Amino acid sequence: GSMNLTIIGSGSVGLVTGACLADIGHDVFCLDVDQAKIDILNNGGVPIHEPGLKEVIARNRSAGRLRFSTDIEAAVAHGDVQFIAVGTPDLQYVLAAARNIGRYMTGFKVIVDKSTVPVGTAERVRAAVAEELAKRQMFSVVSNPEFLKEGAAVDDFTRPDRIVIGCDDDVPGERARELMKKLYAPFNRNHERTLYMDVRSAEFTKYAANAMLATRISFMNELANLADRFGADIEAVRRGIGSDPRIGYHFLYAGCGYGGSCFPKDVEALIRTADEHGQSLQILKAVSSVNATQKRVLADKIVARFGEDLTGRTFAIWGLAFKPNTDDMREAPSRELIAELLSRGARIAAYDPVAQEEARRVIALDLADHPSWLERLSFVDDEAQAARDADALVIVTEWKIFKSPDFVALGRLWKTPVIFDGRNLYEPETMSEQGIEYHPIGRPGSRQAV
Amino acid sequence: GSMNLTIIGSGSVGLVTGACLADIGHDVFCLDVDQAKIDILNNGGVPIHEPGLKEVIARNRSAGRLRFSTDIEAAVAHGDVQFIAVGTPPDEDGSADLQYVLAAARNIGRYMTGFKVIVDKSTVPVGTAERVRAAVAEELAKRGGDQMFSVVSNPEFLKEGAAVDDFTRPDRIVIGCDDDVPGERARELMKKLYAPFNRNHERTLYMDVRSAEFTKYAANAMLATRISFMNELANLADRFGADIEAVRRGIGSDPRIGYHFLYAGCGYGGSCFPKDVEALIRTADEHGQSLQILKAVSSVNATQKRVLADKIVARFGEDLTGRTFAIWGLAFKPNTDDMREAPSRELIAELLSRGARIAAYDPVAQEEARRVIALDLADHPSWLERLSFVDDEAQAARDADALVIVTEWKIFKSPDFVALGRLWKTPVIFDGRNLYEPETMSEQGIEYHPIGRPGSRQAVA
Ligand SMILES: O=C(O)[C@H]1O[C@H](OP(=O)(O)OP(=O)(O)OC[C@H]2O[C@@H](n3ccc(=O)[nH]c3=O)[C@H](O)[C@@H]2O)[C@H](O)[C@@H](O)[C@@H]1O
Ligand SMILES: O=C(O)[C@H]1O[C@H](OP(=O)(O)OP(=O)(O)OC[C@H]2O[C@@H](n3ccc(=O)[nH]c3=O)[C@H](O)[C@@H]2O)[C@H](O)[C@@H](O)[C@@H]1O
Repeated sequence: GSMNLTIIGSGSVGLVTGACLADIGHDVFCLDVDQAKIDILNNGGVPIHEPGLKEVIARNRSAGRLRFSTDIEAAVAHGDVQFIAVGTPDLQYVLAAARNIGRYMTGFKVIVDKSTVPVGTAERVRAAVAEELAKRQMFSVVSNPEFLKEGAAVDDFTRPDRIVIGCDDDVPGERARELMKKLYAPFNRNHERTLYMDVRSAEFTKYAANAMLATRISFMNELANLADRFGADIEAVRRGIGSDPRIGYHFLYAGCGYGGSCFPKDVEALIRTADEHGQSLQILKAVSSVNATQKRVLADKIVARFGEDLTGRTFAIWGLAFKPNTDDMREAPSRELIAELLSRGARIAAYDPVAQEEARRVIALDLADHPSWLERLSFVDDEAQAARDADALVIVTEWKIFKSPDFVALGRLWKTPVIFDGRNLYEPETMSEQGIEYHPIGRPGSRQAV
Repeated sequence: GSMNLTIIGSGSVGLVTGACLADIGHDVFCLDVDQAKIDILNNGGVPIHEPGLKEVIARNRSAGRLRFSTDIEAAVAHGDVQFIAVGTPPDEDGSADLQYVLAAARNIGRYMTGFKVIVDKSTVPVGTAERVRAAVAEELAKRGGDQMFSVVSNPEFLKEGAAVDDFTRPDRIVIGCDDDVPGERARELMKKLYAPFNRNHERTLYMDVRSAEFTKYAANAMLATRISFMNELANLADRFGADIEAVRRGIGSDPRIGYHFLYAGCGYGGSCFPKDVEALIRTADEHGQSLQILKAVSSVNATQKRVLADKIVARFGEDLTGRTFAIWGLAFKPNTDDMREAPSRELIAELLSRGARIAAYDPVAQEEARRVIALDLADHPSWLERLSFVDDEAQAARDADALVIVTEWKIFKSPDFVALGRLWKTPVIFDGRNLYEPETMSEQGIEYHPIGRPGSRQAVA
């Protein structure tokens, strides 16, 4: 039941896919054009922030089931199944990957689009492979999207909610489908986790899922902003609607918006694809609009409280990464908040358990046209230090360390006991009793807040 | 354990609420202004299409735990807890109309002589309980009264046609109460009242009044959003040859999204989603906020209700004179006679406007569809002359150019295509609810036009 597999692209998705498939007994070749990334992996290091991944990689390297190389030809010759797992920030990489398989392949290949790619990409992949073959075998291209979450990727892969497989129903298609069935059998020994459909529907599914997740978030963010206008508590509302099983409890946390390298990119790509086919996605456009403005809500509340000129003010920032348990700064709400406060003259002292180095890098690039503003941005070693002389503390990313802080320690440090909370971590009444002026998103402030 | 309760407004919400609460041992007085409705209930009839309701009513009348009356003063004197369950239809500007709610409140204030818990069970905008309190307090001040009270929010989450089951086995019970002295007194009374429902699982969510009020709108708005979300994707699926039902399985299998309420089709209707979505939009706009997503959700639903006529016009032409269409399904959803905002009404108007003849079938809603469609098209008598209603699903297809499925009644899920093949002109089906597998339709020689999925080969050809 063991298969020879190649993963093309050893980024987050490709690396966990390859290592975990090796771990169930497949013989896996992980290919990447990035020689440093490959050297690092071959040296025993892991280029990414993923719990449990180092140990999976190590034991499968030792067992002879997992290799890392930049050797394109060797990669093609190895894998009967070729997973395309390159980035999609733009399809040249996906297509270049396809051409290489076509340029070197010798027997039947199943080519698996695992990267998130627009509907119709498998057809373009097929054409690229075909024409290479023309210059000189059969194959079929399958869609098998990834549903991993950054920082939880090993668990997400090893215990998936479902595995979606899009395949043609022609002869090479059914042969590919049988091979994918064999490949994923170890995940299907209890509940059937695999969902088979046609290629285009599988392609569409990945965008639709991320789009729905984003829609839930922006939906609650609009209601949170309304809650702040008419005296309601969005967390009460979240539990009140989540308890309808047709809605469910997850991804309904209002706050300072969504970021990351997935939702913004995928919802924008779907909006673009639709418009290119002559349809305006009204709901998704609203979703994207709402999120862009939601990343300004913390600054809106701060300006309402302190005025437009924040010169002479200092704000402590708790959280920089787009979500907890990652160092990923891509589309992080913290970047918008920091730019806005710096533009208004404030000093910023920022803390994040892991993302400080990457945050300093990308915020400096964000603000390259105003290099002097960076003179007012500092990053500290521990969360309490950020609060020194602060007019207010601003919570952006709900790392666990922020959930139960030492408010007495903070009270000896800050200038005024005011908190703006983009993630709704604390009970407003508790904040009231502690003499803290509390400004959450969509919930009534502490008594001091009004 | 038993408490004396009054329900003000004996429409479906009030009737089901009153009868089911009498059935757990409470002594319930159901008040309504409509003397005919009350006469009918006292003669053992039921004004609504709710399975099981007539039986619960009969049992509790016999037990002396359920009374029906138009006597307002008797109603107020009876109930220590007064549920306001009157209707909240759209006002002219689309906001919730609170005239009946406030009239009920004033009646309580004008007659009450001891502590009252006033329960807003009607769907009412955030802030309504405060207006109810102001109105009750005004009536008490006029009277020189010393009486205290508290207004609680306790929304209803019943589905029409399944109300008894939804009430007796709720997913949750939402109770919004103030935390002042009268408010805590009320909360404890509400806890007592619903105790039987929390015996084994805690089903009640307690929160503040405004959050309870908001919860009801938010829940219906989210359900509507899931539907319009999938309808937009269905229309896109057609453009790049994907299958919306495969996408539904593919995203519904993420438990963060869930499987329910992801059925694309010819749109949502009924007496709740359209009015509640519009009322929330209005409430927000009156507070200076534009709800961009909900406005989009409403806009796509409006256009979705035109999709079936669009497909039919694409297939047969702008002029449908001399064409006949069979309509399967009239009610806004299965298992009800409710015609409010039904997609069938828009479809039928568009087809008649273009000259078509229509033969319509619904297992239950024919009487009501007759009434409202005659109203819809009052300006166009000649259109109504081309509309008929049949008593048999197959008879609708007599001489029909196509069959159009609008409401997924179970009887439609297993058609007798032999019976149909004897009747229709051409085996063409436009399916607003995606009942059948396209491949299966291709095999039976049916030209099948679903929403957001590839059709049969005949449809493609
Ligand atoms: O396409 C992908 O690769 C992945 O994208 C997301 O994963 P990810 O972006 O890592 O993280 P999420 O946990 O979805 O968080 C996304 C953003 O939403 C925010 N969020 C999340 C949930 C919520 O209720 N509210 C909310 O604001 C988070 O703070 C974060 O900024 C999806 O959750 C994965 O299923 C998907 O595979
Ligand atoms: O406010 C209310 O009293 C009730 O409103 C709705 O109940 P209802 O209007 O009876 O009907 P639904 O079953 O929700 O159907 C609404 C519409 O959505 C359509 N729909 C539903 C589900 C779906 O996946 N797709 C879809 O188009 C249905 O055909 C129907 O036209 C809610 O479901 C109840 O929870 C709520 O208590």
